[PDB]
Order: sequence, then C-alpha cells, then structure tokens
Amino acid sequence: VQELGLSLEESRDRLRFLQLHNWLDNRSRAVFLELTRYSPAVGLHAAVTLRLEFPAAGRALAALSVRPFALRRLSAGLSLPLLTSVCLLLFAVHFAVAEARTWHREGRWRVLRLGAWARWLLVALTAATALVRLAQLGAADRQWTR
Amino acid sequence: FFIIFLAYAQLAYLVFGTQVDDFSTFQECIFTQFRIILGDINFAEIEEANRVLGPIYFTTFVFFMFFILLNMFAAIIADTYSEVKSDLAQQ
Amino acid sequence: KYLKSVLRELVTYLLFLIVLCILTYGMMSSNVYYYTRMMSQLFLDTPVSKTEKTNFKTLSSMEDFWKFTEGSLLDGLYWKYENLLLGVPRIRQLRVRNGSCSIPQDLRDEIKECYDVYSVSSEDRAPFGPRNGTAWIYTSEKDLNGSSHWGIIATYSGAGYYLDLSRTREETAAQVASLKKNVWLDRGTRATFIDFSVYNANINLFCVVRLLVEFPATGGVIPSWQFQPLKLIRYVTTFDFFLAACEIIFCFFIFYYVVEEILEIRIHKLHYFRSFWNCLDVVIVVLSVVAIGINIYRTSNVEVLLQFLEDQNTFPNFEHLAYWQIQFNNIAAVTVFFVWIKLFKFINFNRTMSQLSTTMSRCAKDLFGFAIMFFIIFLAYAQLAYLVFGTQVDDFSTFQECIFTQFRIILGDINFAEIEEANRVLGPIYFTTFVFFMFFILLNMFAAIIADTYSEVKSDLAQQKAEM
Amino acid sequence: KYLKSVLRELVTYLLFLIVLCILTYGMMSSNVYYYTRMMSQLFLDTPVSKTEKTNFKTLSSMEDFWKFTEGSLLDGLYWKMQNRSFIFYENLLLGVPRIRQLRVRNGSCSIPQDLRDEIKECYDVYSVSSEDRAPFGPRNGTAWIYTSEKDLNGSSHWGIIATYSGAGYYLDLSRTREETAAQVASLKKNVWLDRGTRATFIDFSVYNANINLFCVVRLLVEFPATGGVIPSWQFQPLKLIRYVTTFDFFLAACEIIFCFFIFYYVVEEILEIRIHKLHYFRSFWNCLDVVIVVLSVVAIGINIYRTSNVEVLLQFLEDQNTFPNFEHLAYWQIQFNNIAAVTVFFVWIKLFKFINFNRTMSQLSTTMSRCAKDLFGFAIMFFIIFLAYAQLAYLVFGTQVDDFSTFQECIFTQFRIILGDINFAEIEEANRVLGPIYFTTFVFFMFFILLNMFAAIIADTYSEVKSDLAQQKAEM
Amino acid sequence: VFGKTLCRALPELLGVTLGLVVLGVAYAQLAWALRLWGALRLGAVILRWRYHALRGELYRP
Amino acid sequence: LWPWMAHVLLPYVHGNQSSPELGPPRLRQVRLQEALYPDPPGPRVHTCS
Ligand SMILES: *[C@@H]1O[C@H](CO)[C@@H](O)[C@H](O)[C@H]1NC(C)=O
Ligand SMILES: *[C@@H]1O[C@H](CO)[C@@H](O)[C@H](O)[C@H]1NC(C)=O
Ligand SMILES: *[C@@H]1O[C@H](CO)[C@@H](O)[C@H](O)[C@H]1NC(C)=O
Repeated sequence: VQELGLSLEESRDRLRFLQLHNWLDNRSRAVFLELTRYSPAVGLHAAVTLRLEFPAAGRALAALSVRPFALRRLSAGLSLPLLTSVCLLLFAVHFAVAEARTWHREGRWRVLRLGAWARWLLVALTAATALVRLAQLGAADRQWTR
Repeated sequence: FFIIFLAYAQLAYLVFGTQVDDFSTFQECIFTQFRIILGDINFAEIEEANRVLGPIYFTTFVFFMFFILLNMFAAIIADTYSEVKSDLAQQ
Repeated sequence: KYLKSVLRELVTYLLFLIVLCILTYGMMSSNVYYYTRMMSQLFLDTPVSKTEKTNFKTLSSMEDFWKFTEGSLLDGLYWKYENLLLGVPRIRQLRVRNGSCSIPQDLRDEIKECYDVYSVSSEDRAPFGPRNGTAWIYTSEKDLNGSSHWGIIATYSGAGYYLDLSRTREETAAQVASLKKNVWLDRGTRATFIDFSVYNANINLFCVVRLLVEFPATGGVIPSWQFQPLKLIRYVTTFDFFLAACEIIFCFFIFYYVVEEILEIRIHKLHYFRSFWNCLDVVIVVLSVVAIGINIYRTSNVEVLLQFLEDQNTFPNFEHLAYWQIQFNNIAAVTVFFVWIKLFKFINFNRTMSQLSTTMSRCAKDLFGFAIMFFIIFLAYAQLAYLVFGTQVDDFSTFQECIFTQFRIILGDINFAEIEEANRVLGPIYFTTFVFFMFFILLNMFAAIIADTYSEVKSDLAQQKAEM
Repeated sequence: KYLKSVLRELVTYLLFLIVLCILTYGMMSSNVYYYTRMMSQLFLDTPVSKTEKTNFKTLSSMEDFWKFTEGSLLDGLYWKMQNRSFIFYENLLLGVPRIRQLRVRNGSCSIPQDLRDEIKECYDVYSVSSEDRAPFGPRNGTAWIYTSEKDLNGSSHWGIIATYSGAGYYLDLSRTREETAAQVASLKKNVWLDRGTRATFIDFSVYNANINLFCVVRLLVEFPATGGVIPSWQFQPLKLIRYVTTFDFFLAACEIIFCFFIFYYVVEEILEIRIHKLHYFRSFWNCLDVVIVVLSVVAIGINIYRTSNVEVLLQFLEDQNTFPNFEHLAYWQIQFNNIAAVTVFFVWIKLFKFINFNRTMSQLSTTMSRCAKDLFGFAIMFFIIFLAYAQLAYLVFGTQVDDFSTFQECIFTQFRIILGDINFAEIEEANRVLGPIYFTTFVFFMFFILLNMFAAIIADTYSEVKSDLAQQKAEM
Repeated sequence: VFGKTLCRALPELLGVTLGLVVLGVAYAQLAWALRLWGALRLGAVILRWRYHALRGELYRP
Repeated sequence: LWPWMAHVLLPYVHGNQSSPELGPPRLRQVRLQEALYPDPPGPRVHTCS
C-alpha cells in the first residue's frame, strides 16, 4: 500500500520518491487506485476505484468503477430498511411452515411437482433478500466506526 | 402483455438505472424496451453495470417477449380473420 | 394447335429479352462512374485554400464562396485530373430587387429595406454598380438560351446577370478579382451558377459540370453540384457495329410487337384491358417508343460535340445534351424492369408455380382493400409528425421526408435521440403508439390474409385434383 | 390427467438432451486443432532439405530422419530469434524436445547352426523384453546407454506397431537452434539408431505464447525387422487452465447443472426398480435408463479424474530447462478424447431414448419432399423479383452513389437493406424521383407481400402434417 | 384461454427451439438462426392451432 | 500513470474547497513475483496471457 500523504506538497514528495526508486517498473501486475467520495447535498457516498492491468510488460488496460450508495447503518434505530427486513423474514417463515403442513399431510413423494418446487424458490429468495440487507447494515456500522 | 412489460421495465430501472443512462428514468426504461423490440439498441454496455443480471436480462427478455408473447398478438388475429370469413361464406 | 402458340410466344419473348439485355449493358462502362467520382473529389473535396479546412460542400458565407472561386476552383479547372477544358466557363447570378417587400408600419424606421424570397414576379431587371458591360445588365432568358433548374429552395429561371471567363488562369483570376473588388454579390443576390465542360481525351468521355450556390432570404449558403459524363462513341472499334445492329433489331422487334398488339386489340375490340398481361404489354411498347424517340434527339444533336476541340472562345451550351442523357436512363431502366416482370406470364404453367400465382392473384382485392386502411393511418401519423417535429429535426422537415422516415422506422432505423428532445412530451407518445399500432396489429393483418388465401387455394386445388 | 406422467418425463428427457448437446458443444477445441494441424503441416509434410526428397511421411531409409532433422525441420521449428522457437514469429514452442530410441540388444536373436559360418545374428521387433539395456557403440554418457523404463518416465503403450516400453537410449535437446542442429549432426555421425534398432521417438511441447494453448507433439518411427521404418506424428492438446473468464464460468455452471440433473434422475429412477419390478433388462425402456445413468456417472468421474492435478503445466512454465514427462499427460489426453467419442455415442443413445414416441420416423418424408418443392418454387419468384429490382437500381443509381456502382455490389446493398442497413442519404440525393419510389416499392413488396408468403407456405405444411398425423395415428 | 394456450403449447415450442439449437451446433461443428426462425414465424402457427382448439372446446359450453 | 496523477488527480483531491473528500486515497499494489517477459510491439497480443 501507499498512503500518498495528506497535503498536496507532501503528496508530490511521496510520488516523486517512489517514482525515482523504481516502485512501479517491475513485474507489478496491478496498481489499484481507489479513494472515496462524499455528497452532503444529497447525502450519498461513492466508492471510486481506478485500475490498470498489465497483460504483458509494456502496455496496460484501464478500468474504472464508481459505485454510489447511501450509508444507512444498523445502529441508527428502526429505519425503513430494517422494518421491511424483519417483516420480510416473517413472510419467509409463514411460507415455510405452510409447506411443512403439506409435506407431512401428503406424506412421502411430494417431489417432482411444480407446487413443491416453485414455493421453495420463494422462501430461498425472501430469506436472501432479508439476510443481505442486514449484513449490509452491520457492515455499515463496522466500517463507519473503524 | 403490458403487466409483464412493466415488470421487466421496473426491474431494469432498479438494477441498471444507476450506471447506464439508458435506464436512468422509468420512461427511458420503457422506451429502451420498445427500441429493443425494433432491434435497435446494442447491449455493449449493459453488462458493465452488472454481469450476473447483465446478459441474463437481455436474453430472457428477448426470448419471452420476442418469440412467445409477441406472437400471440399475431395468431389470435389470424384465427379471428379465418372464422369471420366463414361467418360470411356460410351466409 | 395450342402448344405452338405458347412456344412461338416464348421464343419471341426470349429473343426480345436477350436483345434488350445485351443492348442496355453495352452503354455501361466502368469508367463512367470512376471519372465522375474523381471529378467530384477534384472540386468538392479539396480545401478552399491551402490553409482553411472548408471545402465547397461545407460553405457557410459569401466570403467563403469568394475564396473558392479564387482558389480550388481555378486549381482544378486549370490543372498542373488529366483532362482539358473546351470552350470557356461561365458564371451567372440571379437576384431580387429592393422594394419587393412590405415592412410593417410599426417598425418602419428601423428597417430601411427588405428583399423578398426569390420569385419570377419579384425579380430584378435594372443595372447596378458600374454599368460597364454584360455582368451588370439584366439579360432575358431568350437572349441567354437558358431554362429552369428546380434547385433546392425554389425553381430559378434562365435569365440573370452573367459573365464569360477567359481561356487561361491569369485573365480569369484578374477578371474574378475585378468582380470581387466591386460588390457583385450584394444582399439581393439569391442564386449563383457556374457552368463548364471538360473532355479528358485520355479516355474518351466528356463531362458537363454545373455548380449552384443558393442564398436563402434568412442568411446562409446552400451548395449543390451536378456532374454528368457524356460519350461520343459511335462506330469505333469492332465491338460497336454489334450494338448498331442490335438497335435496328430492337426497333424491328418493337414494330412487330406493336403490330401484334394492334391486331389483338382489333380482334378483341374491348375487354382487352383487364387481364393485366395486356396492360403490361402496352406499357412496355409505349415506354420503348418514348425511349426510341429520346435516343434520336441525343443522337442527332451531337455534331456540335466536336466543334469545340478547336480551342475557340465561346461558352458551349451543353445543358440540353446532358439533361436528356439522364431522362434516357430513367426510361431505359423502367422498360427493363417491366420486361423482367413479364416472365411470370410463361412460368405460371408449373403446378407449384401456378398454385403460387393463383394464391397471389385471388387475394389481390383484399390486399388492395387493406392497403387503404393502412395508408390512411400511415398518413395521419406522418402529418402529426410533420406538425410536431417539422422545424428542428432535419428528418421531418418535409412531408415526403416524414413518410420516408416512417418507412425507415418500420425497418428499425430510428434515431430517437432527437425525437425525445425535440418535444420531450408528445414525442415518445408518438413513437410508442406508432410502434404498437404497426408492429403488433397492422402488420399481422397482411400475413393473416395471405395465409388464409393460400390455405383455401391449396384446399380447393387438392379437392379439384381429387375429383378427377 | 397427462400432467404428471406425460408432461414431465418427456420434458425432463428433452432438457437432459439439451444439456448433453450443450456439454458436447462446449468441448470442441478449434484453436488447438488449428495449431496441431499447422504443426503437422510444418512437420509431417516437411522434406529433408531443399534438394533432398525424404519427408516424414516418406520414410524409406535410415538417412531420411537424419537428413530431415537438418533442414526443413530446422526451418519450420528451429527458427532463429529476433535462439527462440518461432517460425512465423507466432508459433512459440514450449520447453525443449527430447529423443528416445528403443533398440534391440546386442544379440537379440540367433543365427542357424547349419549356416553359422555366414550368418551372424538378427534383431527382433520392439517389445518390453526386446529393448536394449547395455551400451550400444561408443557410450560416453547417456547418448548410447539405455535408461530404465521406470527411471525415465516410460511405459508400454501398444500402439499401431508394437508395445514400445520406456526402455532405450535417451537424450535431451538444447536451448538453441544451432546447438540442436549440432547435436543432431553429432548423433547422426555416430551410431545412435544403428541396424540393431527397433523404434525411435521424439517429444516436444508447443505453447504459442499469443494463445493460451500448451500442447504436446510426439513423433514416432517404427523400424521393422525386415528393413526400413514407418514414421508418424501425434498431437495431444492437454490443458488445465480452463477457468479464465465468463465463458469458463458458463461452462462450469453447465457442468454443475448437468451433474445435478444426473443425480436427480438417478434418485428418481433408483426407487421404482428396487421396491418394484426388478431384473428388467430386455424391456427396451428400463435397462436403457440405468445404462444411461451409469455411463453418465462414469464419464463425469473420468472427466473429473483427468483434471485431478494441474501442477504439471505450472511446474513446466516455472522451470523450462528440460523436457518434462509429458507422455503420461498425452496418454491421459488420448483417453479423454476416447471418452469424448464415447460421450458423443452416449448423446446418440440419449437421442434414441428420446424416441419413446416412435413410428414417426419415415412415414412423413413424402410431405417434407413436397414442402421442399414448394420452397424451391417460391425461391424462383423471389429471385426474379430481386434481380429485377437490382437491375433497376444499378441502371438508375449506377454512376452517382458509390453503393450501386457494380452489379455484384447492388445485390449486397439490397441484402443489407433487407436486414435493415439502409442509408437513404445518397438514394434521395442522387435522384429525388425514382429514388424514393424505388425504396418505397421495394420495402412494400419485400416486407409485406413476399416475406409473408414464405411463412404461409410453412404454416400450411405444419397444418397438413398435424392433420395427417391426427388422422392416421388416431384413426387406426 | 390465454394461459391454457400458452401452457399446452409450451412443449412444442421447447422442442422446436431445441431442434434449432442442435442444428446450429451441427452447423458450427463443421468448423444466426434467430433471423431464420423469426422469418419462419413458426411459434405463431403453433400458438394459433392450440388457440383455435381451445376456442372450439370452450364454445360449446 | 505518473503524469495522470500529477495532472488531474492531485488538483481534484486537494483544492480550495473543491469537492469534499472524506478520507485520503491509497495505492495498494500486487507484485506477482514472476517477472514477465514481453512481446514485440504492434497489435495487442490477443487478450492476456
Ligand atoms: C430600398 O428602397 C427603400 C424605399 O424607398 C429606400 O428607402 C432604401 O434607401 C433602399 N435601399 C437601398 C440600399 O437602395
Ligand atoms: C469599366 O470598363 C473600362 C474598360 O472597359 C475600365 O477601364 C474601367 O476601369 C471599368 N470601370 C471600373 C469602375 O473599373
Ligand atoms: C444564344 O444562342 C444564339 C444563337 O447562336 C447566340 O447567337 C447567342 O450568343 C447565345 N447566347 C449567349 C449568351 O451566348
């Protein structure tokens, strides 16, 4: 890693220092420049990443990605993304017990029909939708406090 | 037809409507699909916004709305015409 | 007694077809196009000067035009591509007069004069500037031996203020500079023509060149060019005589066809105009007679084409000789198409081909009936597009352009980047409703009609065969 | 009903056939085959020298190989650098080659006692017990001392000639074309493949650094005991770097889906044969499913085991100072090719198992041959109209468009218009009348009246096929 | 009728597309079918036959 | 890369009050330990190897 410094002048100092000392002329697969961006007028953050890959020494190919998101955190109370993520988790349980109550009633050999497969996909989708937002909310707290 | 059309339109708006500009607004999403029907737009940049849902969306859209749902509009009409002719010829 | 008639008709038609095909391909050489393209590159593609980036086809003002006529035009006209000039070029202008316009009384003090759009009833006929010679005095159309042009903005007459240039570069440049010193292109000028002709002895092929610059009444410059290569190949090598004999054979064939047609129309005094194989037989002979009389003109008035390699000082008037060469291809190309169509008269005897033709014929009344319901909506949409997008799109600037744009949209060649921004509302509505009403509803109706007709014709034919 | 017994088994069989077809299509190596063909052309068809007429496929004397190694084989393979290995600067060979000679031992046969005054000895064919092990001529090092089969990474193969094992003299090439030529000349001057020899072989590798395809090329020559020798070559495209990009991800997903479908089919078919009628073999429907499942499982296991380790290529690329033991990898690749042929046969068997609705195989040819007649009749009308329009366009727009310039180009222009590549900028500009008319009439008569006749023909054909089937099959 | 005509005709549609894709694989094995099928307009006739059958069945009650 | 960062990146990250930042950048690098041998110039060599 290279922290690049804080001020413009010291940034130039570090840049020229690692420029002359052959920091990037070797094998040196990638470069991976990526910093950040904030916008308080709309309240959005942005993850910016600039990358060069060297297939063979001599030339590079470039690629950049700018992902804008909103940093909403789990420790902020009972915001909407949590309310409609514990309610969706209840619809993934009422839809599961309603399948056990038919698995038991019909007994064995319910497999090989659409009704016993097209409803298990719904559970495996609702559970994922509920459990991904929670992970995102937790990661928000962890990264923000760090 | 138009319920599934809007179902594709809103999904495209939510997924690609941040990094394409061809799906930036809902109206643009609708007009893009209408242009897909004509075979006008090229998907050179769709996968850049997302790769899991990039080509999958295009392929499923084309298959389901250009070979199974866009025909029923033809078949029906054809069938109707036939019976109408009979409904005169017998008379 | 019946097969003999079919065989004689078939062999006569094959002989006529081979004569027509061999005759119309002896008048097409690979040089007639390359020479035109090279001449277009010589004038229309070189920069106006050796410093600017604007060529003739991208002019934007009168000053650029003055740069061109004292520039690339002279370089290409008097070369260091390997052609020579015959006669002498001529430059003419058409202008309107001050006071052909009606300023509103409210702001009369701010505008002292306005010039109207070009029109014969509002043309200038008075001398201006130094009343020295022929470049500053109005000359009538008769005294100029001219004719209309039908340019892009309007149809300009043959009169105007003209000037004949010199045979070589020095006096031509001096004379055009003398014109530029005075104001020969005032605000009243509405059109400018430049005419000349070249021979290019290296490969025997003439060329007549006419360039036009139109200044609309709203400022700006619109250029338009026209090159037309001519030929004087009569009885040259040992390949010609063949075409000369073929022309006589074709004329005899047309005489035979017209006498047969008059015999048939005398026997069948009427009802001869419904089989649709007789209308296509009189159209062909009429077009061939027209194309036979038009070929005589261009063949009779070609003796002067020579009286100009003598290096004289006069402007040749080759406009008519180059105008009829275009109206002769537009006739010799429709006759070939209508002759190649006629093969269906003889290949409709095979059972599958007869069934196909019967299918295509029994549905020729429902197809035409629906072609009116289709084209009423196709014009109701076009007029709406013309009214909404008719000033800022360059594709709907005229009604015909609207129709052709809709036809291209049917094929799927829509821009939609200009439609959506020209009118952010009522434009997308037009596009979406047009696509829905055409691709989903009105295009399947043709297929339904054709499919139903084909199915019923096949069933009828199978039933009839089963009866026997 | 017909929703759980007639709508699922057929659909599942069709899906399995589709998956098998996809897996078979994702197994055709085009670039590897092209590289192997180019290498064979530059090697098998390579003569001895400019003046000599001894090629790889024309082995007729013991000096044919010696003269071939110095010559065209040194031009198509041992090309100088810019000493690298690139003939056309694009065929990058991998590593260095190696040479082996399985010769007959000194005194590999016996001479008759009645003619012992004139007959010395003879040599037998190549075999495990007929391979030389002691020195043969001047053996300064390994140039004439045979290496053990187990100690030289060799084993019996039993190819087209004999079972040449790993025994025999071994030698390694150099890292320079000049050095390789000098070594070949030294080996040809001395007794390397003498009259008491039985087989020869050489093994090299090709990388083609511009293309991710590292394959092996092995040439062989069978020196029969009745004089002469027969040469040949074989290319093994063995690679284990498949996981590259989105195409590799799609292939892996398809393989996983096929494995899951096979497991589900086995689960669904392993219960109705155990707790139900067993020993059903001559039923043409119960043994076939079991055989297909077993064959699919065996093929999947063999394919997985073939790519158990991928460290050979990485080790060769990290250290390329010698010739790796690529014979085992080539044998594994040959076994994989045989398994691929067996998988094609299994796909044919699956197609046969998708023929449970039989008797519809040859009773419909009379209708297809009539549909073909109708299409042929239609193609005449379509082409007559097309050439009429092309001639019109070529005569009218001939000299002023650069698109309708030559007749052979007007056809392509009209085809592109049909596919939707219209320009319409010059067409209207070159002629404001008969320019729009041509385009409009062409579109109207090519998309509304003549393209809708092609569909109606097929519609009628399908309707009559349905009618005659639903008549005869459902009447008697 | 719209749901039924879509569900019953589904196997034939999948059979046709499978045939087209295997034909394309065979064609490419020697070393675009979208335009071909889109010009054959098959799916339309397959749907039309089932639609006519279902309408006839539903007409009587 | 060096003129690129010295021309646009620095004037964008640092300024008067030009586009608030919220955290300094970073330049993490991967070496690959297997120093590469190049190809003669011209067209780009396929994609990557
Ligand atoms: C044009 O005519 C009007 C009419 O009187 C006159 O006032 C004006 O001066 C004229 N302009 C020129 C340039 O002759
Ligand atoms: C008018 O023409 C004469 C010669 O014909 C010339 O000497 C004179 O300069 C011209 N007038 C002007 C204003 O140049
Ligand atoms: C028009 O034709 C007549 C007849 O030869 C000729 O005398 C006259 O000069 C021509 N007009 C011009 C402007 O040359």
